[PDB]
Amino acid sequence: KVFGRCELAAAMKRHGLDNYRGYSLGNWVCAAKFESNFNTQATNRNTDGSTDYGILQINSRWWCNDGRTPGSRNLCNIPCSALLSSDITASVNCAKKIVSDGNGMNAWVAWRNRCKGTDVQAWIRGCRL
Repeated sequence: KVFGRCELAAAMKRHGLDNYRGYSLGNWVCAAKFESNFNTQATNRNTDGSTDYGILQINSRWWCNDGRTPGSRNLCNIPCSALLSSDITASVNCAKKIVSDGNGMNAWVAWRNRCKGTDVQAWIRGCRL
């Protein structure tokens, strides 16, 4: 599924991401936009044998099990396939653990390169939240 911008904003706010750990909703929408362009089925294979899954491109080396990543850990206790669903619940819950893992949103490279320090409030424009 490909979310509309405000549609995703609403979904994320509904799952408690607005201001979570101090990160405004705009940050999450911006991260999602550049990580997967709002596509829940987005996948990116890495050169280390791991793969990034879903709307927030969660990595298989530590967060989910895709059964084909060496010395992988499954800290979010879920198959990576669950992160490709149209329902973002699984991705959001896992993301909440990731953002609290000692690096803030820096864990998402696209957020750091295209969102950090910008006027992220713009990503929420036109949304009736």
